[PDB]
Amino acid sequence: SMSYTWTGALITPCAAEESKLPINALSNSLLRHHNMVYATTSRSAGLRQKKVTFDRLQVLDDHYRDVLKEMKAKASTVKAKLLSVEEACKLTPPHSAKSKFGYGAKDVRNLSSKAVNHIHSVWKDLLEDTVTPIDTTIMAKNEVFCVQPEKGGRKPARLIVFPDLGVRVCEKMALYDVVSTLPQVVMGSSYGFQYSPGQRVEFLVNTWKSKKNPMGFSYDTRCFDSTVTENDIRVEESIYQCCDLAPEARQAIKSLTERLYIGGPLTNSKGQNCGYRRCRASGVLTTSCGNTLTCYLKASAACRAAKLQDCTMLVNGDDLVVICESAGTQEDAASLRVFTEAMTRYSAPPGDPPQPEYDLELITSCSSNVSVAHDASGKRVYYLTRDPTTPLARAAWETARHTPVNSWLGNIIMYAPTLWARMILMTHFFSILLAQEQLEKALDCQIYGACYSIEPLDLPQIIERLHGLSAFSLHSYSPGEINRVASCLRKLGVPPLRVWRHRARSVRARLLSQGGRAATCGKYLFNWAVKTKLKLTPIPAASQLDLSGWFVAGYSGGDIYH
Ligand SMILES: CC(C)CCn1c(=O)c(C2=Nc3ccc(NS(C)(=O)=O)cc3S(=O)(=O)N2)c(O)c2cccn21
Repeated sequence: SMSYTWTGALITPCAAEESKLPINALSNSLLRHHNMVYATTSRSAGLRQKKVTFDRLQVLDDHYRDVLKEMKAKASTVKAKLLSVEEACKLTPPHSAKSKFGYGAKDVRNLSSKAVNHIHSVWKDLLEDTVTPIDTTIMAKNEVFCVQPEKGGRKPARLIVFPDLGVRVCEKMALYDVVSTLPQVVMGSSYGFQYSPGQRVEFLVNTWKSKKNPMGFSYDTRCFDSTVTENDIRVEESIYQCCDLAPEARQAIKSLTERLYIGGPLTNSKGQNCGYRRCRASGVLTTSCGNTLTCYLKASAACRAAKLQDCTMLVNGDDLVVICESAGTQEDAASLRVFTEAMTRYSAPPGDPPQPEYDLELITSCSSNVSVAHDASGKRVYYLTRDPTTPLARAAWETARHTPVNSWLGNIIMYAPTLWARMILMTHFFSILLAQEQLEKALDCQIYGACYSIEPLDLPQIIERLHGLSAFSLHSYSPGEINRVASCLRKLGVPPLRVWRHRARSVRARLLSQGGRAATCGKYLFNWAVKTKLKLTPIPAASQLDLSGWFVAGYSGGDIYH
C-alpha cells in the first residue's frame, strides 16, 4: 500500500517560523558564516511529502519468521505493569502540546480534575472501541542544519505525527513499562539505548576485536518510518502481547495498534484533513521500540539471507550498524548487496548503499564514530565523537534564541570527552551563563528522545558519572579528528582553537572566583586550559545525583520527561 494518501491541504505551522539564523551581539564570537546556518520550516513540507510517499511491497521468508519466533520467545519472559493515570501524567513534559479538549501539559502534571477526567474518558474508549481510527496532528519540524552544497543544498522539514495529549497519557499507561523493558530482553546487547556513550564505544570495540578479521557497516534505510508496513506494526503488537500483562493493558495495546499505530487520518494545525497515514507515526510512544524491533528483525533475517558470518548488530530505532567476519573485500561487497537485496524485500531499502569498512573509526552510526585519545597517564582511550558541524550550527541558533531544547547541553553531556565539546561548547555557553548569572537555572535537553531538566552546575558530576574522570584529562587526539574539527571551524567561520583556549582561561578564572559548584565547574571542565594542572579527584556530590532512567531505553517522539 501507499505509505501516505494526501488531500492537497497544506501542512501548516503552529507558531512563527524562522529559517535564517537569528543574529545577536554574541553570534560572531562563535560563528561568522551566518548564511550557512538554516532551519527547516513548513515551507518545505510539500517536498518532504513527496519523498515519504511510496508503495510498499513485502516478501517474507523463513529467515524472517525464524527470527520473529526467537524474538517472541524472549518477549514471553517479560512481565509488564500498567501505569496509573498519575504515574503517566508525571511522565509528561511541562511543555508538551496541549489537548484539543480544554487542558494542557501543566494541567496533566499536577493532576487537574479536568485532565484526569478526560484521560479516564480516553482510556475507557480504548477499552470499548478497537476499530475507530484515532486523529493525529501532522506538523513540520523546525530543526537547524548547515548547508551542504554538494550533498544537496537544504534538507526539507521532517514531519511529526502525533495524537492528542489525552491519548499520549493513555499510551504511557498501557505501554511505558513495555517499551522501557522489552527491547533489552528481546535484543540483549544489540539494543543500543541501554548504553551510555562510553558503554557504546566499549561494545563496539569489544565486538570489533572479537572477530578474526573484522568488517562493519552502517545500513541507512531510506525514510525508515515510511517503509514500516501494516504487517510490521501488527508483528510489533504480537511481540508486545507475548508479555505478561494485565487484561486491560492487552486490550488497550490492541486498540492503540488498530486505531493509532497502524495508521489513521492526518489533520493540520488549522484543523483540515491532510490525508491518511499507513506507516509509522513519528510522534507516538512506541516509535523508538517499534522501529528498533522491526529494524533488528529485518536485519537479523537479512544477515542469515546474505550468509554473513558471525554478524553482531547494534540497533537504535532505525539506526543500524553490523560488525561481522570479513571474507575479503570483493566478497564482502557481494555479501552487502545480498543483505541489501533481502532488506529491500523486507521493505527497508537503502538511502545510500552500505559500504564495508575495515577501520572501526570510519564507521558512523547514530551520527557518531569511535576515536582514540590519551588519558593523564598516556594510556590510549577510545571515546565517542562526531562531525561537529550540526552541533555548532545549533549552538549558533541557541546563542541568539531560547529554544525548547538546548542541543548544546545534551551535546556537552554526551560528547564531554571530545575536543570540540570541551574547547568550544563548554567555553562558549559557560561564558554566556556567567554573563547572565544563570549558572543555577535548569535547562531542558533531550537524550535518547526523552526530555530532562538539568542545571549546568551539575555538569561536572554528570560527566564524571557517564564518562569517568578521564573525560577531564583527555589529550593527544588523532590527526583525523583534529583535522575534521579544524576543517569544520574554517567552513563555518568559527575562531581557531587557540582563541578558545584563551577564552577558556578567562571563563575558568571567573568560575573559580564564584566559589562553590561554579568553582568545581571551572576546575574540572576547564583543567585543559591551564599549563600546569590541578589533580582531579572524584567530587563528593557525584553520587547523590542519581542518573535513574538515563540509559535504559529510547523514546523519540514518545513525549517523555524525567
Ligand atoms: C551515544 C549516542 C548514540 C550518540 C549520538 N546521540 C544519539 O544517537 C541520540 C539519539 N539516538 C537516536 C537514534 C535513532 C533514532 N531513530 S528512531 C526515531 O527512534 O527510530 C532516534 C534516536 S533518539 O531521538 O533517541 N536520540 C541522542 O539523543 C543524542 C544526544 C546527544 C548525542 N546523541
